[PDB]
Formats: sequence, C-alpha cells, structure tokens
Amino acid sequence: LNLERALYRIQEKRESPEVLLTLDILKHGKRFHATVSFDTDTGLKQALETVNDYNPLMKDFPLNDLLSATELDKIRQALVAIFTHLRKIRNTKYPIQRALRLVEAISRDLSSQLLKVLGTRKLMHVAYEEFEKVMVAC
Amino acid sequence: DPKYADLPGIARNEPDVYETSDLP
Amino acid sequence: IANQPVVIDNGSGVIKAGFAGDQIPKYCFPNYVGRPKHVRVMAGALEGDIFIGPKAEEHRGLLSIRYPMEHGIVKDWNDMERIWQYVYSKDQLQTFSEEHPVLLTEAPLNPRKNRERAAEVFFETFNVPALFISMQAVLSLYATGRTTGVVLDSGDGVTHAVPIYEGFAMPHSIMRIDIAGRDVSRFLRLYLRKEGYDFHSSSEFEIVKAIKERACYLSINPQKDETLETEKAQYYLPDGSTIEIGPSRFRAPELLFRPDLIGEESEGIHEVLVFAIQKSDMDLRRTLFSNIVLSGGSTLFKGFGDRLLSEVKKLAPKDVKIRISAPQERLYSTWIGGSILASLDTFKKMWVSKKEYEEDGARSIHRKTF
Amino acid sequence: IANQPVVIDNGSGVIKAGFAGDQIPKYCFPNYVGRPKHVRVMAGALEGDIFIGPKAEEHRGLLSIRYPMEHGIVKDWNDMERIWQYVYSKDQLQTFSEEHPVLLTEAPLNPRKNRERAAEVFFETFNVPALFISMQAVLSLYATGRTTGVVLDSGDGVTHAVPIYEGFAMPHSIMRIDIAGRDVSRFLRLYLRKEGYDFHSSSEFEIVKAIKERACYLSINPQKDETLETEKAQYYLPDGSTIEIGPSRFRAPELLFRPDLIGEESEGIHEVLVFAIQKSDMDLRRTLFSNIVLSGGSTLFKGFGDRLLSEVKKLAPKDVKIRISAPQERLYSTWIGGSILASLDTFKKMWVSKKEYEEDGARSIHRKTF
Ligand SMILES: Nc1ncnc2c1ncn2[C@@H]1O[C@H](COP(=O)(O)OP(=O)(O)O)[C@@H](O)[C@H]1O
Ligand SMILES: Nc1ncnc2c1ncn2[C@@H]1O[C@H](COP(=O)(O)OP(=O)(O)O)[C@@H](O)[C@H]1O
Repeated sequence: LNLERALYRIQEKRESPEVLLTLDILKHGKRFHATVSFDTDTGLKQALETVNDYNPLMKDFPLNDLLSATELDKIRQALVAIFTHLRKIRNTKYPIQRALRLVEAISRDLSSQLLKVLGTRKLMHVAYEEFEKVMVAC
Repeated sequence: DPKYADLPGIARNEPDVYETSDLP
Repeated sequence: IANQPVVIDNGSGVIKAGFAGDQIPKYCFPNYVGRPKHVRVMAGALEGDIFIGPKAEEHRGLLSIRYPMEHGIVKDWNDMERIWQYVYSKDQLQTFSEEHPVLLTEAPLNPRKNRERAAEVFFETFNVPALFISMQAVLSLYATGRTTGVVLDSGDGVTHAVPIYEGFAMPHSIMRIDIAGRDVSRFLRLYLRKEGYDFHSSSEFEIVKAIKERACYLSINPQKDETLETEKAQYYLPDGSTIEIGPSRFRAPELLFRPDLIGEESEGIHEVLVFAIQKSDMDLRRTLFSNIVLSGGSTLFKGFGDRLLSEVKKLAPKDVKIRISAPQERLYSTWIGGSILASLDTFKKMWVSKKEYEEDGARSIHRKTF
Repeated sequence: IANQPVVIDNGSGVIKAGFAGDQIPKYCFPNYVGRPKHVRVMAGALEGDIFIGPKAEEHRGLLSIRYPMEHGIVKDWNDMERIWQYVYSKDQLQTFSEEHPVLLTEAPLNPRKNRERAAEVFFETFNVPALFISMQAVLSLYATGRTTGVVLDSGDGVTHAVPIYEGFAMPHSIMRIDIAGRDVSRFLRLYLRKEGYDFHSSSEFEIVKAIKERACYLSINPQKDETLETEKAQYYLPDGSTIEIGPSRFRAPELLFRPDLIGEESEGIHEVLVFAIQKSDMDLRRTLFSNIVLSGGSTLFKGFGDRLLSEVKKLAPKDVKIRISAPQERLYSTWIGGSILASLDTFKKMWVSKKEYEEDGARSIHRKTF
C-alpha cells in the first residue's frame, strides 16, 4: 500500500511539467544522456504498472479478521474470505515463488493467531469437554 | 556547437534538417 | 572493472574511441595500418615499425597503409591485433583491457565470424570486463532522440540505409550496402591518371581523402552541370602544387547514385532506401519520409541531402513530405549514442560479461546480438 | 449496484463499449488483437506487446493483428480477458466489476460454452454483481421504440434479420445467419490479386475495409450495372498511393444477395426473411412488412435497403406494402437500447445474484436469457 501511495505521490512529482520543462530545455540542448537515461533507464513506469497490476490484490484484504477473532468459526470463515480474496492471481501476475513463500509466511501468521487463540483453555487438566469440542473445531 | 568546435571534422553553414518545399 | 565504459566510435574509414557520459572522445583517429618501408641507417631514428597516430600522421612518406576493414568488413585479424595493440597503448588508453568496460560498435548485415574472432581477441588476449557490439545506427538515433527513423549511414567503403521504427527486429526491411569513398577516392586516382597525375601510394590516397573532405562537393544537376563548363578548382598540395579538379569533385559521387560507373550493379542509395521503404508500410512510410537519419561523414557534401531530396522527390509520389535529419556530427552521433547507452543501468543485460563468453561461446552473444 | 450500469456493445466486427443513460458508447473499437511482428532490441521503444486502442489503431503492420470472433464466435479467451482489462483501463474505465452493473449482448443461438466462459470471466476474474447477458435486436427495438419488427443486424461476418413482435419468443420463426462483409472484403482481396494488388495483411484488409465502409455501395440493378464498365475511381493509400476502385465497390457486396459467388449456398438473407414471413401469419406478416429495422454497421451503403426493397418487390406478392426503418445510429441503436434496458427496474430480475448464480451453474441464465 505504501508502494502504491508513494507511486502516486512521486508519479505526480515525476509528471510535474516544470521538471519536465527543464528536461525540454535539456533535450533542446541535446544532452540526451540525462534525459534519455531518466526516461528509459528509470524502470519506474514498470514498477508503477506492476503495483497497478497487484492493486486489486493489495486492496481490501480480510486479514484483520484473523487478528480480531477467537472463534474457530469466525477464523475459519475468515480463512475462506481471505482465500477468495486470493483469487486475484492471473489478473495480478505475482511471482510463483514469491507467492508460495508469501502465502507460506501468511500461514505462519495464521499459526501465530492460532497460538493466540490456543492460549486460553489448557483442557489437559481443566475440563475434558473443552478438549473434545475445541479440538474438533480446531 | 561547442562540441562542433571541439572536434575537427565538422563543417557548418548547412541546416541539419532538409525538408521538401511542402506546398500548402 | 565496471567503471566508465570505453565508447569506441568505430568506422570503416574512421575508427575512433572515447567514453560514456562524455561528449568529446579523447582518441579521435581514423582507420590506417601503416609501417615503414626503409632500412634504419643512422641510429637514433624514430621507430616502432608499425606507425599509427602522430607517427603515421607525421611520417607519411614511408608507410604502407594497410586496411583490414575492407568495406568496413575486417579481412585481416592480424591487422586487428596491431590496431588494438596501438589502441591498447596507454598514451592511446591510459588503461588496461579490464580497467573499463568496452563499448564497441558494428554495422548491420555482417557475419558472425567477425564477432567471434573479435570476442576471442578482447576476451582472451585482451580481457575486457563487459562489452557488447552492435549497429551504430541505434546510437545515432539515440543522439537524435528519435526512435522511428531510417538511418542513412555511410562508412568510407560503406554506404547504407537502415530503416528503423523504435529499434525493431526488421532485418528483412533493414538494408545495408558496402561501397563508398575509399573506392571513390581510388576512382579519383583514376581521375589523376586521366589528368596525368602519376600517383599510386596510400599516403597520396590520404591526401586525396583530404581533398574529398576538403576540395570536393556536390551539385544537384548531373547531366546539366556535366554539360556546364567547370572552373577546374586548382588544389594545392602541402608542397603547394596546382591541382585542377573540374567537375570531377561532384562527378565521382554520381557513382554513389549511379553504381554502374564503377561497374557494380546496385540501385543507388536513394533507390535502395526506397526498397527499404517498400518493405515498410504506407502509414509508417510517411513517418520515415519525415524520419530520415542521414549519417556518416561520407554524406558531407554541398546539397548532398538536398540533391538526394530532389532524387527521392522524383522517386516518392506526390504529397509526400520528405524530411531529413543530419547533424553536423554524423560520426559522434554514434559515439554520443554509445556514450548514453553505455551509461545505462538496464545495460547490464545489454552488455555481455567476460566469463559468459569464456563459458560457452559467441553463439550466445549472437543470440544477444539480434 | 447503485452505479451506472455498463452496457457492453459486443459488436461482431466493431465491439464498442459503454454505460446506461448515455447516448454515446464510451469507446468504439473493433476485434483487432495485435502483438508486434518484431523485437524491440533497442531500449526506448513502446511496451505492451498486446495492443488494444490507439497503440494498434495507430500502428498496424508492426503488430500481428488478430480477430477471434469467427462470425461473432470468439475463439480467444485470454485475449478477451485482456481486452476487458483494457475495458477497465485508465482512459477506459478506472472502475471495478463489482462497482458496476454490467450488461452483455449476444447473437441468438450462440453456444452455451461462450456464456460459460463469460461466467468464468465476470465471476472469477471479474466479479460483476449485476451481470446480465442478452440478445441484440431487442436493444434496437428499445431504441426505435418498436416492439414489433424485422431487425436486420449488420456485422463484419454476421448478418440476419430478426423478425420480432412484442418480444414474443419465436426462435423457429426468427432466423440467425453468420455471414457479412468480412469475406466480401477478402473477396475483394481476391479482386486485388485479379487486378494486381499483393495484399495479405489484416491491416491491408482494414484499409480495404476503409474502402468498404467508404467507397462501396449496392447497385439496385445487378447485371445492368455489373456488365457495364466504370472509370475505376482512384483510392489513396496511407501513403497516398493511387489505387483504382473499380466496379468491385458494388460487385463485391452482391455476394450478400448472391452467396454462390463464394459458392456457399444461401439465399440473400432477405429471402430468409421471406422464410420467416412464411413461418409467420398472413396479416401479422403485413405488420412486419411495415415493421423492418436495419441496424449494424454493414447496412451503410448507397441504395442498400432500396435494392433490398426491389428484391422483396420481386419476392413479395401484390398490394403488399412493406416499410423499412434504418436508424442513422445502427450500431448505437443496439448500444442506446441496451442503455434503455439497463436503465430499467424490471431489468433487475433479469440477472441472477452473482455468487449464487455461480453456484447455480450456467443453465439458469441459459434458460433466463430468452
Ligand atoms: N566532407 C566529407 N566528404 C566526403 N567524405 C567524408 C567527409 N567527411 C568524412 N568523410 C568520410 O566519411 C567517413 C566517416 O563516416 P563514418 O560513418 O564515421 O564512416 P567510417 O565507417 O568510414 O568511419 C570517413 O571515413 C571519411 O572518410
Ligand atoms: N460506413 C460503413 N459501410 C459499411 N459497413 C460498415 C460501415 N461502418 C461500419 N461498417 C461495418 O460494420 C461491421 C462491424 O461489425 P459490427 O457491426 O460491430 O458487428 P455487430 O453487428 O455484431 O455489432 C463491419 O462490417 C464494418 O464493415
């Protein structure tokens, strides 16, 4: 999100016709070194459209549900909601290995929320039905 | 122009752009 | 080491070099492979036995100037050994083969063999860190700022038209010819014998080229000015000897438009470029009429492009606005274009690492050259 | 959703796009599917490598232009996806599928498979909540205000009269046919070869289409005007290259009425309309005689409907008053009529709730698209 926001801000800075006008004077001076390198050699536009490609996947993701729920039903349906949000794949073109290890890190974040919700009963000594019901729902 | 002076094999008095007499 | 890369403004007749980012190459010199033809009698005589630079530019009365780049195409790799051997002089470099990346250039429609053997040289004998070699037309377009444009580039035994739209892979449409000023100057030596000037040395040929760039122009009327009485411009040697010219100064470049005058079937620069136009598309053709990149020092003549404008006007149909772009530095446009391209960060993939060629071969780079 | 409902102008040849309430389809463009025919070895060229919009509508021969709607029946799907991504482009939409109600139009008797693909797109890739897929002639009835009428569409490879009466489901009576000016223009490329014009590109075909849409018409007298000889007026290429038009301008569209010129047995869809008339009833036939609609871009020709008038006059019996209605905005009639229907409250029941519809499979709206 910070990347997209910075893309917007600095792209307005980029598209500031004053600096572009300085570049007009520079190209009029034919010093195409800096001008052409600033245009071509800067892969900023590529980064812009790349984050614009990931833009819907980087938008309204239901991850806070795992951060704000201690119910296996809520968490499980939150998993489903998250999963559905993760269908923006081919329409975003994210790196396979980065996607794998990304969702892998997400699974670790999930396990962290699982330990968070887990640390509340200790049904090994307290009631066995807690063990039964909670274990099954888990 | 300064680079045009810096190197020897550079001639002048000829416009770098040659176009047709585009009759309007 | 990947420091400021050495931008080498090559060339059939004038092969020089400089760096990236800079706007003036510090090593400006042509193509010339000379060596003394006499016996050192008195000791203390200046030597080196392979004279290039001020030696050659000083001791012209003793050297046998050789040329591997026949029509730009190298024919003598040993002469290339000596060429770079002189290039590799620190007074000519102030570096090593590895102290800077190298940026060498090419001409379109050339065999692999050239790149192969050269890669062997600069990555085995010499040991260049990073280097890529390609057409000078692209670099010229860099200097023009244009991307879509027919690069009319001419060497000195080379004359060619390179149609380009944003640097696309169009080798069928892209043309190339290898015939120019070397041969024209040789034909001027033929003029000399017809005039009575008994000359047959390469050093004399240098002077003919000095006239070519100096006391030789163009006209626009072939037959008309041929019928028109000349003035016989008396050239003067370094000695100062009277050398009349006549209309031969512009008569010899008629062969560039009339290739059969030397007995060589072709169609002239104009028609060959028109053939390149034919391979393009009507809409893109109009752009290329407006996008004409004349380049090469050989193209420096009085109304050169203006005559050619009239030629293509007689060739191209009506309501066709032809526009030429031809800077005064139709040499360094390639050098500055390489100075910019070599100054890029994406250029990593564009260059070729030393070890890469040292791993498998130049065919990988031949994949990279297209 | 409480936003402006998108009206997909899924034109066969020219697939435009727009919304409801508006009277102008947002963006108009054909089935062109371009990809460059070269390689941008030079850095500084243009990106994309797939071109929809002025990128392709400005450079054609450079790009491998494609067209998958095999007589409307699209075969590409990935390209369609990208086209719809381009539908949400910056100039184009900058919106979401979820953010807008979308309405699709279709030709009758299309394969369910295409609708399945569309469901996959707008329910997996895109996520339109209010997505409905409809017919195309009903739209024309909305624009004309009529309810009863013979709607003749005119695509690039799809033309068929749609005899409607107050939206009554008459699939047996109503006739669908997929053929139009595509192969007529290609047949004109056959004429080009028979007249010495070496053209094989779709871009060249588009130039011929510019002639088709521009310098072509329907001569009401078939052989009375065909057996004669025209002066073959001259057409000018993008370069301005003079090319004669010829009798072809009216000779080639006769194939629309004389399908055996290509060899395919058919009637000349006006006779298929007569078959629809036969399927209808005597006095109701008279209503449809008085009610004929001409939509689609390919309707635009001189004496087009007038020649067809003469045809039916040679077909329909005596005291048969027939009336046609050809709105100036043929393709837009469908678009504006889609805007009309998309601007309806009853129309909310036409589609099915997105997620449940996905769970409902496709047969539900397949049964509800009638
Ligand atoms: N005024 C001139 N008239 C004719 N020829 C020239 C002139 N100036 C330079 N040349 C020739 O043009 C050639 C330079 O153009 P360039 O593209 O650098 O070609 P090259 O490949 O020969 O170096 C030189 O070799 C030189 O002999
Ligand atoms: N002035 C014109 N004359 C003839 N045909 C035209 C004209 N303008 C557009 N067209 C035709 O419209 C067709 C485009 O197909 P289109 O009408 O978009 O399909 P659909 O009828 O399904 O919308 C092409 O045949 C094109 O030739």
